[PDB]
Amino acid sequence: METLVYTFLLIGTLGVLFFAVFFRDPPRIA
Amino acid sequence: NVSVAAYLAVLLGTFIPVVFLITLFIQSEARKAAESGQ
Amino acid sequence: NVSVAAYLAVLLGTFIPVVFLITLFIQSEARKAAESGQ
Amino acid sequence: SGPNPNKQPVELNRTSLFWGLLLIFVLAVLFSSYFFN
Amino acid sequence: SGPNPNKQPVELNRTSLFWGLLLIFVLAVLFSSYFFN
Amino acid sequence: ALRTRLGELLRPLNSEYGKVAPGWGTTPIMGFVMLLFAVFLLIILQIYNSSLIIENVDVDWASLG
Amino acid sequence: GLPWYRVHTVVLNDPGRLIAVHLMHTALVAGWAGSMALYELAVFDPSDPVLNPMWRQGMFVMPFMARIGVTDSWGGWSITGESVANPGFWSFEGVALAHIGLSGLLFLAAVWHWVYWDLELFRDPRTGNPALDLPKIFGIHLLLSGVLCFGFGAFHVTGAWGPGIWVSDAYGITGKVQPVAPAWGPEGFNPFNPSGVASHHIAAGILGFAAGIFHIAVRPPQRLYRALRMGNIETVLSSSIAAVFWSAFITTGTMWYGSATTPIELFGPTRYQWDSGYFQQEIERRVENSLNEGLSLSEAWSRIPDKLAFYDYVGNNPAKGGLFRAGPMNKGDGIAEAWLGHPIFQDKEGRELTVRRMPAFFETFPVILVDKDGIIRADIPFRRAESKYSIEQVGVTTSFYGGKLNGQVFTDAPTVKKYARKAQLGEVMEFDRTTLESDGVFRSSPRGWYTFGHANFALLFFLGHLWHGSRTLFRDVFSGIGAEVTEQVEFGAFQKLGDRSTK
Amino acid sequence: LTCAHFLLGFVFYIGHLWHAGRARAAAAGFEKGINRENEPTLSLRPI
Amino acid sequence: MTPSFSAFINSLLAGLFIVIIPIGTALLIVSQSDRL
Amino acid sequence: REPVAGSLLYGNNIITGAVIPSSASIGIHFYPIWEAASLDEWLYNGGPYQLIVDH
Amino acid sequence: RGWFDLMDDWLKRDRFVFVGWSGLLLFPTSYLSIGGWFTGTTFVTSWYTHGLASSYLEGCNFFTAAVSTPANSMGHSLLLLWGPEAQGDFTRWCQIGGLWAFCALHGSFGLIGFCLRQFEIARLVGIRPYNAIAFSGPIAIFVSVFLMYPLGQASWFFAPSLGVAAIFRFLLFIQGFHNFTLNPFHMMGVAGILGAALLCAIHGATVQNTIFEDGDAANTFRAFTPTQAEETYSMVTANRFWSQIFGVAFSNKRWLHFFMLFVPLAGLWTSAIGIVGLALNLRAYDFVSQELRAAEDPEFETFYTKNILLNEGIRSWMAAQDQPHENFIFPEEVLPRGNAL
Amino acid sequence: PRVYDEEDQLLILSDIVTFEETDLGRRREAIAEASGWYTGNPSFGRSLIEYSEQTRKG
Amino acid sequence: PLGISGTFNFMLVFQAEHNILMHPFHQLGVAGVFGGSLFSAMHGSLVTSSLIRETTENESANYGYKFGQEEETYNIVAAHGYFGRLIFQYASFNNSRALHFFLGLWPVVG
Ligand code: CLA
Ligand code: CLA
Ligand code: CLA
Ligand SMILES: C=Cc1c(C)c2cc3nc(c4c5[nH]c(cc6nc(cc1[nH]2)C(C)=C6CC)c(C)c5C(=O)[C@@H]4C(=O)OC)[C@@H](CCC(=O)OC/C=C(\C)CCC[C@H](C)CCC[C@H](C)CCCC(C)C)[C@@H]3C
Ligand SMILES: CCCCCCCCCCCCCCCC(=O)OC[C@H](COP(=O)(O)OC[C@@H](O)CO)OC(=O)CCCCCCCCCCCCCCC
Ligand SMILES: CC1=CCCC(C)(C)[C@H]1/C=C/C(C)=C/C=C/C(C)=C/C=C/C=C(C)/C=C/C=C(C)/C=C/C1=C(C)CCCC1(C)C
Ligand SMILES: CC1=CCCC(C)(C)[C@H]1/C=C/C(C)=C/C=C/C(C)=C/C=C/C=C(C)/C=C/C=C(C)/C=C/C1=C(C)CCCC1(C)C
Ligand SMILES: [Fe+2]
Repeated sequence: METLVYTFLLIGTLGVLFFAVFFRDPPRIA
Repeated sequence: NVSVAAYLAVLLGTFIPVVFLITLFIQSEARKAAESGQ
Repeated sequence: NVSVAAYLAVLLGTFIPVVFLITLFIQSEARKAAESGQ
Repeated sequence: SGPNPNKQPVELNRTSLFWGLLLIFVLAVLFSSYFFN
Repeated sequence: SGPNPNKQPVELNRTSLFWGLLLIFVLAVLFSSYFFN
Repeated sequence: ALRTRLGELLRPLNSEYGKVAPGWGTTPIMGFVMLLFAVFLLIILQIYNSSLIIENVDVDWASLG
Repeated sequence: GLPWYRVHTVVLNDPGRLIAVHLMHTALVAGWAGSMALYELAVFDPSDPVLNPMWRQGMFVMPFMARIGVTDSWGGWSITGESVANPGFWSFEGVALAHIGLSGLLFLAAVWHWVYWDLELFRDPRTGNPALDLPKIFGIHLLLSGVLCFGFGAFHVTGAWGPGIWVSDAYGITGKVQPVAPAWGPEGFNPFNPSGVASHHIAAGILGFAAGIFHIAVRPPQRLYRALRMGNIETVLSSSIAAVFWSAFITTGTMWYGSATTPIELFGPTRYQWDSGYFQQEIERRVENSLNEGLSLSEAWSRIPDKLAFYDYVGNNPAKGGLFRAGPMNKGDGIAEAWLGHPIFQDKEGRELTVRRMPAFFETFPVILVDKDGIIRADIPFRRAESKYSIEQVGVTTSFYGGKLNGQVFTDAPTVKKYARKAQLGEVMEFDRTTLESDGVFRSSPRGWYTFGHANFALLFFLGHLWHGSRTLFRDVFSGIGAEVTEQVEFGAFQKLGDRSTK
Repeated sequence: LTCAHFLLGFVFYIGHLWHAGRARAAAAGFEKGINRENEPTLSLRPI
Repeated sequence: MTPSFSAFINSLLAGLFIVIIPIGTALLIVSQSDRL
Repeated sequence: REPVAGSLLYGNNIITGAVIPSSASIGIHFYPIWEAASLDEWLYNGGPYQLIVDH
Repeated sequence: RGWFDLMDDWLKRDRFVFVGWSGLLLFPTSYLSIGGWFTGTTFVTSWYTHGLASSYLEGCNFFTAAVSTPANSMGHSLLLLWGPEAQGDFTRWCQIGGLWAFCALHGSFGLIGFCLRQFEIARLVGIRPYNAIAFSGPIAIFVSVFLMYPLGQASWFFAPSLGVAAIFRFLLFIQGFHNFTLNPFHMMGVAGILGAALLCAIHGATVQNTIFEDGDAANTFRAFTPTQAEETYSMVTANRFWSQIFGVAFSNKRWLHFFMLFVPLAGLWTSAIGIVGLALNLRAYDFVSQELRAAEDPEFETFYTKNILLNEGIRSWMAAQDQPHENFIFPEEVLPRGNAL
Repeated sequence: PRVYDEEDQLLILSDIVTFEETDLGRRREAIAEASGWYTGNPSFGRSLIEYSEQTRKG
Repeated sequence: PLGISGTFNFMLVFQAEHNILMHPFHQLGVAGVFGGSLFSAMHGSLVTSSLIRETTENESANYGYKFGQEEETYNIVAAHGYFGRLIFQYASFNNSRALHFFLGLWPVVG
């Protein structure tokens, strides 16, 4: 059952990376 | 075999800071949207 | 007497709606404070 | 893309927050005995 | 009582949110094996 | 600012904010007491460290009885 | 707006809400104390005080309750094992309920102080802005702390108007809460003298009372007021954090090395008692004394108490646990039921053989049997290795004196090597592992857990002392440096560094 | 022989990368830095 | 009285008269001499 | 013929989990999927390690 | 002015080497620690404490010479030269390892003095004191490894000896007896150190490769002058490059430099927490589930179990000579081996 | 038995160091404006209070 | 091995077979990574210490820097003076480009 938790944590980290890359705050010149 | 407390600790120590950060970010974005034109 | 799954069910089904409601209320109060004079 | 005209703010009252917290805690109290069986 | 002059707004950036989520998930991945032992 | 019985009772204790003594005040006395405290700390540290034996003082569990 | 890591700085300049948040933290701490005591009471088993003590059951706050008087319980039992008819209110349950009620009252007070923050007491009479006269507040609170210290030392500890403190013998066999008279000589300064605690608290309380009188009456020098930034609360925070981690290091050292304030019957043995064979030497001395009085070996080993033999067991060593080996020591090596007795190994010739004790350093230690001279006679091979000194080959036979197995002799190799493996851990004990589903890896005593937690806390608070001291000593430059810094930073053209008047 | 010439092959791959990159930059004309008058990334639209 | 405490007192005296007093005296003399 | 487990489903956590290197019988021979008799044989000899390393 | 003011003026004078008030603690303590280390590695032996030769006089080189820790017979003694162990005898004090205690104590006070020096120079210059907070990392490393770990152990003997090969021994000894690689705090420390090296290299390359063409010379080091009101490299170009190459990029220079500060400091503090945990043998040595699985299944093997066997071999084959005070005598039959398994 | 320090000690200097803009910076700004580097997300790189104050008055 | 414990096993077996700790090139690599950490911390401390005040006390100092700004966010002269007073005056990287070149060079060479 702990394998499910490990896989869930890894997939969550990968999704966090995906959202950080493709949904970041867009830089602009101020 | 594996303790109940171990799963409880992992899941809660993951979720509680995560929901705290999400709540703080949503509050900040709400302030930004309210102050700006909408 | 049930395993870790029952404790996880109780704790998560309590906390997740609670943190959702708290986040929504904090967002609403943030909008109210931002729109009002502060 | 562009500015979406359908965006609307979402508000939750303090009364609504307390109603929700009370409902969630009461449901947890009711169903905890059955989940623990 | 009355209006408190020390009230200050609190802001969290999207960068800060992602940094926090990454830190929490990475710490969970690291310490899950030890908590499960 | 609310006025209360306990607030006016304790008000003189929180009245002389920023009031200071003239130059260097009682600093030599403070330094001397700090030196004595440092000597005392060295004595007690060397006592348990066993680097210092005074008399009839046995830093050991067997001294309990 | 404020970042997430500066939010509580809103109560930096508001004394009322600072008092409110401090009241909230005290309420949380008291509530944790009460809840932890209640949980420990729900877990604790007072059935076997000698072979299943509090430190074998993972009790953390119960030893601190028992240190200064609270030993009875409303369930009709005591830590010492002596049944009590009228326990009194101040049992463990009573203390826990009192702490919980105090937590609730402090929460209500925190709510009131947060709501009613604007009081004339918190505002300076000379200037309408709120302020705190930190030297006078320090004097008042120092006088309060001195009064409390003197009262604890003179009344509670000495038993004049108190229960006393926990005092045990040199080997933790007969210990209980008793009054102690102060020791004003040099003998009051070794850590292993309970009288030193009473004398210390009395004298330090008197000195603190005098110091509080002084710090109330006398205003600080202008030099110290400007140097230490005494008008700023953050320098008080930094100095308090410094003293706090100093005290944390001292308490960590006293817990790990042992003291009269860390009894063996409440926190378990120290690692240095196993390193020096503190209990083994006493057991051998008692056996030798009994043998000198004409008693036989079986009688001599039967006079050894079970508690003293249980102290000479490496499973009770605080330096045998693990960082993520959670739970009580009973969860680790089972619950101890009875002492099996001292084993003695003899080869075919008849030479006395002793199994070398496992050092706390080794996770796995080889099983070695040596004679009185010191030569290796028998050993258990590693896993599946060729041997010339195997127990099955040397014909080692073990005989138990004292305990359950008194008078029993074993001859076959498997039971002899099993008993040798159990004896390499110290005194051989019988454990049951079914009530808690024990795994078999040693846990840590509450002494070791306290030492670990408070050592890490002391290091992190040294970091906090550095950060907050830097913050209060550099408040003018917190937002950043200006345009005047580039001139004073230029090499040369300034006789004194950071002095505009010079050159 | 093997260690020496493997090390030489690696360091000369490094040298090839360095000299090829600099040859490309010098032929294009920005091996001395960014012009700061017509910056290439300032003409590109963001994202 | 023990040799250990005599050594401790002599160590305090040596730290005062060999480290603290000479360095402090030299620092004071040089600071007073060079007012710049 | 004594395999070493490194997968989560075979009793490993994150710390102890690994992609085991190729079999010593393979050596440094090129071992793609099509050079193994069966997919089970390819998995048994540490072929995925070579695939991951090369790619 | 008063005597204190004149001394403060003299200590604050702009000389080639700044002295300051913190210098009165830093210079003597650091000088004595360094000189004692040189004296120990040059003349002082370890024959009566470790049964080892560690000095140039005995024939050691730079790698094998060390100031070895005191004998295990001494507890956590301060080992004062006038203390009861040495009783004023310099030769016996050096033979029992008292020079290690000398170096360690005067070096800890030298680190404190250097931290105070950073604070004082930051105050006098007029800048924020983010130094002496970065140095808190090395201070915590030294305190946890050279002070807290031996204090938690039996004696000063198990502290690291001040030498190259001695430090390597300490690494292997800790790995064998604690499985410190498996410790998550050590993992966070390794991540912090490697990430700090990565940040240093990547930031240097990024700045060097995004400079503005501020000079006509091919060598671009001359194009910068310290009295510049303009940035010497393009932050926008660097942000675009790393955002389209890696997917994310820094946009704030202040956040970038604070991050480059934060990563090694956090790594060092986490490793210090791990070493403090090791000080009481409270180690993440083993996984209970894996041990139970291997006990009931001889065909179950993972790299963790191989690491456990390697640590057992390290302990068994180094105990006899690494801890000569224990008088360990292990027959060849009980020494673990791969064939013996 | 038979003077006040009058120093705030809670004061940040809080003086903004203004930087002037030259013709080169103006040309870079115009080139960036032509490419849309100033439109899109206006709240990027600005704190909540700074963005609030700039939105309150123009 | 492509893992954590496998990596530790690789390190231990490599140290056993080859004694990498006594190899001068692994010593150079250790010097490289330690120097990289030290130099990253030092550069971050010096830049953060000399940040020019462009912000108020109620907000983060990072907002004092604006993305795309043409001015320098920190005083190089102040950091250089602090570094040249922490050690002797000669040891200091007055040139920012040379300092960043050294920052790139040291861990890469290690
Ligand atoms: C009426 C007040 C009161 C009383 C009688 C008790 C009584 C008790 N508490 Mg509770 N507690 C209280 C208030 C009280 N508490 C409050 C307000 C809090 C919230 C902060 C707590 C939080 C708390 C916790 C978290 C725990 C207890 C515990 C305990 C028990 C052990 C006490 C002990 O060992 O302290 C030891 C205390 C010390 C060693 C501190 C000494 C003071 C230091 C040295 C002062 C240093 C600075 C000083 C100012 C310098 C003086 C200078 C000098 C010159 C004078 C005991 C039954 C423990 C227990 O058994 O659990 C229930 C426990 O774990 N209490
Ligand atoms: C000074 C603090 C302190 C100390 C020394 C102890 C000591 C003890 N407690 Mg108590 N406890 C404390 C605070 C403390 N407690 C607090 C604050 C709580 C409330 C949550 C509890 C609640 C509690 C319970 C409910 C129980 C104990 C038990 C115990 C015992 C064994 C604990 C153990 O094995 O640790 C195991 C510790 C770990 C496995 C991990 C410790 C944390 C490490 C260092 C890592 C944490 C940081 C890391 C980054 C987290 C990652 C998060 C990630 C998922 C995002 C021991 C006597 C047990 C016992 O036997 O009592 C009867 C028990 O059942 N404690
Ligand atoms: C008596 C102790 C004490 C007190 C009153 C303060 C008070 C303060 N600190 Mg200091 N600090 C302390 C100890 C203390 N600190 C220690 C020990 C450290 C070392 C780790 C620090 C390191 C530190 C830094 C680096 C900074 C502060 C800052 C601050 C201010 C705001 C804190 C804030 O909003 O956090 C908000 C915190 C959160 C929103 C969540 C934090 C949760 C943490 C990470 C883990 C959870 C802890 C857990 C719930 C309870 C811990 C148990 C306890 C026994 C420790 C405030 C003036 C900040 C400031 O304003 O200065 C400019 C700042 O930058 N402090
Ligand atoms: C092994 C690696 C390592 C070494 C050798 C090292 C060394 C140094 N770094 C310093 C600074 C710093 N270190 C920093 C960050 C870091 N430094 C790191 C790792 C290291 N730092 C890491 C990982 C970081 C990231 C957080 C910063 C931010 C600074 C500084 O500000 C400062 C500096 O200016 O550097 C540019 C200097 C401190 C001078 C001092 O204390 O006063 C004099 C020296 C004293 C008091 C030490 C003597 C006593 C020592 C502790 C014991 C004796 C040791 C013997 C003499 C030698 C033994 C040799 C064997 C062990 C082989 C010194 C050159
Ligand atoms: C082809 C691309 C291939 C790689 C794609 C993924 C790489 C990019 C990852 C982005 C997320 C990381 C940053 C999050 C947080 C985030 O959104 O950062 C955003 C941040 C930019 O922030 P700003 O400079 O705008 O912040 C200004 C400040 O005022 C804000 O406080 O970027 C960085 O700081 C540098 C990132 C360092 C790189 C960190 C890498 C971490 C890798 C962790 C991997 C874990 C793997 C686990 C596997 C089980
Ligand atoms: C309100 C009130 C008014 C009147 C009526 C009333 C009902 C009688 C009364 C109520 C009174 C009551 C009910 C009062 C009771 C109040 C209570 C239950 C307070 C609980 C406190 C728990 C704490 C502080 C735990 C903290 C854990 C920490 C810090 C982290 C720990 C750890 C974790 C897991 C994370 C990692 C770190 C470590 C250390 C490992
Ligand atoms: C060739 C080579 C290659 C690579 C580059 C390279 C490294 C630069 C170079 C090396 C060159 C070399 C070889 C450089 C080496 C240079 C050397 C050997 C310098 C030795 C200095 C000795 C000192 C400072 C001892 C002072 C004694 C003191 C303070 C006494 C202390 C005392 C103690 C014992 C304790 C009691 C009290 C007192 C009395 C205080
Ligand atoms: Fe830079």
